[PDB]
Amino acid sequence: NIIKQLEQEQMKQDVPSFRPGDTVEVKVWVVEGSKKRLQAFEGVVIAIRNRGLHSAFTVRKISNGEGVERVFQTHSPVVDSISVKRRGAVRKAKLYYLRERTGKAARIKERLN
Amino acid sequence: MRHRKSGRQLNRNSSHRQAMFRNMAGSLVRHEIIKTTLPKAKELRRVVEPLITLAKTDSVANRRLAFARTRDNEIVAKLFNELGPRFASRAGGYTRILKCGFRAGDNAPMAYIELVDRSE
Amino acid sequence: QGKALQDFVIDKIDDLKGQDIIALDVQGKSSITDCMIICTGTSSRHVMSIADHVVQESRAAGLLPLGVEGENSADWIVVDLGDVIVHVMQEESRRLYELEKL
Amino acid sequence: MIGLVGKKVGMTRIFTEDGVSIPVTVIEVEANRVTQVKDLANDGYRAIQVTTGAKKANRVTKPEAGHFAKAGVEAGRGLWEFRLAEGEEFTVGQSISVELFADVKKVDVTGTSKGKGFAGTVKRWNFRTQDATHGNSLSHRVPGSIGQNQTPGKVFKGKKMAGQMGNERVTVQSLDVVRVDAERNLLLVKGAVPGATGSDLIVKPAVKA
Amino acid sequence: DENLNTLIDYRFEKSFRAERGQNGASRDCTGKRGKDVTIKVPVGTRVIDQGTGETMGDMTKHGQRLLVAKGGWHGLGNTRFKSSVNRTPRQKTNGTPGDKRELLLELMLLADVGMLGMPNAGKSTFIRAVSAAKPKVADYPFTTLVPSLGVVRMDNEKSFVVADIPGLIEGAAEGAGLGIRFLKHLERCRVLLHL
Amino acid sequence: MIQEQTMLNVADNSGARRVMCIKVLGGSHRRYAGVGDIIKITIKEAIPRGKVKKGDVLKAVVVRTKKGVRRPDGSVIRFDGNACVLLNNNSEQPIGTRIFGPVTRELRSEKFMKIISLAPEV
RNA sequence: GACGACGUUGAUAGGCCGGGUGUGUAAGCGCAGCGAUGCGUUGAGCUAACCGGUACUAAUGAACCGUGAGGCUUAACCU
RNA sequence: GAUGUCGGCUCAUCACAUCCUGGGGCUGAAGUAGGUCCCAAGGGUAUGGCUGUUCGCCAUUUAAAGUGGUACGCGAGCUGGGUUUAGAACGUCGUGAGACAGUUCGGUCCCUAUCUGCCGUGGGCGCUGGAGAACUGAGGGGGGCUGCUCCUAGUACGAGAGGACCGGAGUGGACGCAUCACUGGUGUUCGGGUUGUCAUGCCAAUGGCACUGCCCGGUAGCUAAAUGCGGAAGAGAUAAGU
RNA sequence: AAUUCCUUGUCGGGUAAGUUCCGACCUGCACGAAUGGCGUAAUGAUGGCCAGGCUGUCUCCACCCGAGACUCAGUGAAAUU
RNA sequence: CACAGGUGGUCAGGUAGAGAAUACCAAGGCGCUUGAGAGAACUCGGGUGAAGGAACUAGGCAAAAUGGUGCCGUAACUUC
Ligand SMILES: Nc1nc2c(ncn2[C@@H]2O[C@H](COP(=O)(O)OP(=O)(O)NP(=O)(O)O)[C@@H](O)[C@H]2O)c(=O)[nH]1
Ligand SMILES: [Mg+2]
Ligand SMILES: [Mg+2]
Ligand SMILES: [Mg+2]
Ligand SMILES: [Mg+2]
Ligand SMILES: [Mg+2]
Repeated sequence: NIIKQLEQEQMKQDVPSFRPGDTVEVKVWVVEGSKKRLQAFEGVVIAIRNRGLHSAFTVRKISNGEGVERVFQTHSPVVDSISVKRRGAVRKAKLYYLRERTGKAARIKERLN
Repeated sequence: MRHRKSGRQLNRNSSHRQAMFRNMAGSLVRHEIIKTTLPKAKELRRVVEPLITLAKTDSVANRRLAFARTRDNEIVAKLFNELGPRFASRAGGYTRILKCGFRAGDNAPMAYIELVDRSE
Repeated sequence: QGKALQDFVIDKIDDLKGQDIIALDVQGKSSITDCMIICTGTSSRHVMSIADHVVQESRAAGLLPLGVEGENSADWIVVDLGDVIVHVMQEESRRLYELEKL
Repeated sequence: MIGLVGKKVGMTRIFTEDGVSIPVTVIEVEANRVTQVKDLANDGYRAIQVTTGAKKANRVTKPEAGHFAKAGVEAGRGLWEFRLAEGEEFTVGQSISVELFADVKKVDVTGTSKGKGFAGTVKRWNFRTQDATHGNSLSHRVPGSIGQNQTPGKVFKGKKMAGQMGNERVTVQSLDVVRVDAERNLLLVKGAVPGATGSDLIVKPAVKA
Repeated sequence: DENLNTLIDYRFEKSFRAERGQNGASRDCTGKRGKDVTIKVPVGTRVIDQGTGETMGDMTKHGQRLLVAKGGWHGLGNTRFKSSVNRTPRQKTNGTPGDKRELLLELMLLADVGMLGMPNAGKSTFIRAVSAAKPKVADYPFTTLVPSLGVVRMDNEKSFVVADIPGLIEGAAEGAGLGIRFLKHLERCRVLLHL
Repeated sequence: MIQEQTMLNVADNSGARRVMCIKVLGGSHRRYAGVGDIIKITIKEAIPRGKVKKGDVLKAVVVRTKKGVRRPDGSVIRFDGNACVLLNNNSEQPIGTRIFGPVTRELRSEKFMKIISLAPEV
């Protein structure tokens, strides 16, 4: 009750709804101490922990032949814009099995909707 | 160490607990009055009362779901037909516990548990 | 400061006789800076003198460097001026580390 | 100066303008009312007795009812004493608000930590578990040796073994306060405070630098 | 070490001690060996022993290590002398003694510019004009008794070391004064300035 | 984390392929190495024509960690594989001429700009 | 053991409602396909211990223990 | 008349003849860094390879990897590698049975705590009418570690190399306390997938068993590898010393 | 060396680091040819060493599921003294 | 001892399985002569575990891991 007052008053009301397994662009604010510039991060989301203000989602990228996993906070001010190009078709909330199988053999399908 | 944890063990594993409650839940609704120990009766309410609430609405899906518990068609048959209308106008508290002392064999806390009206 | 530190650093390095001054306008290829300057050092003592000169003038200018690396060894020393990284290195280090890739 | 006494409602993060997340503890403080003020002439030391919250009339017995009625204050959950700082003065019946913590910027939180019951030597005193293999027999989390041979011939006091752990007064010092709210009666303190949700907490200005 | 260019730290000829080897303890406990003693020496020094002495080695580059005295051998305990002939060995062997050696260090000047002039010439005062070394300068002959160093740093990148040498007289060739021994600190300077 | 007796990959083209973090520097009873740390490694697999050989002992800087890197906003930077950059023993300078793979921003804080400058990623 | 909250003048526990969370498109219906299977109903169904409400159920009128002004002497005041 | 020994693990405690941190004197103490001596026991005082090893050598860190006592601390706390009853073998000795402060392979480690002790938690009574609370504090216990960077300052010193005392600010290692806000682990009481088989008359749909049958996630709680805090500053009297 | 006290003999391999192991030398206290000498494929719940996968063996333990321990009711020992 | 031990022969169903293994069942027989609570330390039998993967230890002890059919392919040595 008392906690929810700070929860509602601090969350962002412009968070898009994205299904697990979709391709998501995340624009984050990076600071060198002097200037603020936007850094892009393209990858497929594999896990979403949507729980109030503490909501978070895990996205995975294959860069330079190496897999990198990064989590984001949906209500933190570090992110700037969340966009989705392709919507995946997987019947699982968690997509942790993508780590083992290689990317060329782990092509996800589209929901066609 | 039981911080905000619910669900008593009754010196049984998960399989025996589920079966014993399932057998006892069907026996209670069949007779409307059974005598069992206080801890067994107190955890039985967390089984039969949700089952009665599910039985408040009659549908093909609910009956099949209700059949998955108590694994007996006759128990499901009595539900949705007898205990449905009686508890339709009641919001919870379908069962009550009546303490009745202790057994002479092992000295255990004894208690009856029954429905609200029992139509008797 | 922008588009002015580019000329400010070149002036400071050329004030202490830097050779073969090159400026790389890495606008988007690198995610840490906006432009880069690479300069040559005649000797080991010259490289340290160039690095100290550019750091000292930056403090008077109003920007504190984030750090330096090539202190003990003068083969290659870097200065972090915020949006600009300036490399001053010896004659040999500019070929072993080929900085035309970015 | 003095502090406040309140109740912890939970923990939550605070997001800053630069994106840094500050995990804070939310403490609700009700307007404390002074029940007694002590003096050198009567008690030999200066303190004020305060109370917080409300308590049911039936539960409140006559002895403390007269205690509350003497000061003109209603019932309260509990009573506490805060020591004064040689020059600050309070009167009987004065309500204590929360805005006085707008300058301390450093608070000390005391409270009864969570009760873990009878804890073993490994859990309580952070001992080292013995090997689980290589022939070990019935001794994995046991304390081991508890003394020397017959020359001491006894076990010294203060020796570390199993016992009741937690459920005792614990003080966390130098906790940064983030925000204070008067109209809502909330206090945001950076870090984690002892005790569980809903427990009574005593907050005081920091004594160290 | 490249950094050192003088032997001022060894003009008092301290006695350098390598610690006594740990005595063999009972119950087959082998004593620890004493830690090595390293003496910091400049580059180009000559190593000479007193009594049938020879040049053991010449310093060449930084980090070069030279052995001067090897430590004594350990004393074997009674575990090492049991056999069928004697089964309860009471014999003990003393450790071999360390090497007591006298060392002479000869160093030549490492300066780049050497000066040679008469005592009336301003050799010492020229160091003051080119550097900040503050040697003794006065209006009398033979003011300086030992060679002194000086570094001329007009730019950070480039510098050179210049040394002033005590003056010499007409009769200095055969001797009877300071001799010609202070010209030994030469032949290493690239140029020999003459005043 | 990164502790002693850990197989480690290489993020540079020095010549090694698989090394062993076998001692972590920083202080007494040092248990783990973070993302920016100085560690002692031994070469376990290297190219015969590379700048380093088999069995050499030298210093390395962590670049990527399996566990991740904690950002000041509760964000982790996970990776698939543990990599390091080889350094000279006496002077902590990179031996390789290139960096292969992404590098975290945390090296910027600890004044490791050699790796950050010539790394074609973060 | 003990400590804490409540006992009808009550939200103490259970149940119920709403919400959240987790899993993932329930059963049934019809269509496509010989079939496996997919599709619309549908981010549906279910959801433990978590949050906010609600006396529906259980916390009975009671009875037990615990008293009736609290010793002597001296000192400072009150009659 | 008996497992009782060495080593290792767990747990420590005490002394100072002090390894580091602290305060100094002399110096053949320019500085940094060292040599010797005095006071000082508050805290801290390494990971691996070899061997059973204590000890050692080696590799690499740290400020250091201190010296000893405590039945060479601790086996009714653990281990049984060393040695070692009964087996066997090699070398040597003896004609032989056999033996060897010679070596090698294998070879049962029991105890439900009566008392003192210690760690926690209660009942009775007392404190002089009874009862409910809140405190002062006689006393006791816990903690006290320190690396690196920057400014001072490339200043004092120093020909240069090198490089200060005092003071201030950050950032780490180990230890302790607290918490679950984030990241995770667990989560056999939640959901789903799937194999074999049986049952619910049969199809569909479920349930039982097969380690929770095997797996995928995961609520709360607990928890660390996760994040907050702490070691003080100051005051009084002092040791060596001035 | 199942045999060597000196011994962790000397050199090399393996390891960042090897009193163990393997390969060469023989200074065999105290090998030696049916109380058999050397080699030997296969075999061995045989002794010693190394490598790959694998893992709570460990860094460093945490949680969970059951059986005791704990409380109540019934029956009711033992060593020792 | 109403004892987790030992004791020869015969009968030998269904499903899946090569099988008298193994898993669930048929006929048949049982729930093992102390129960009821709560889910402390600790002990025993198990499940899972971030990062590392023998760094533990006398020793990979114990655990963990592999495990089937078909096809391809398979080294030194050798008594072939
Ligand atoms: N005006 C002037 N006087 C000079 C100059 N050079 C030297 N002098 C004078 O002449 C004196 C010569 O003494 P000095 O220079 O010390 O001689 P030195 O170099 O020490 N030689 P030595 O070591 O053999 O005695 C100087 O002390 C100074 O009084 C110069 O350039 N100008
Ligand atoms: Mg300047
Ligand atoms: Mg420098
Ligand atoms: Mg002169
Ligand atoms: Mg300098
Ligand atoms: Mg410096």
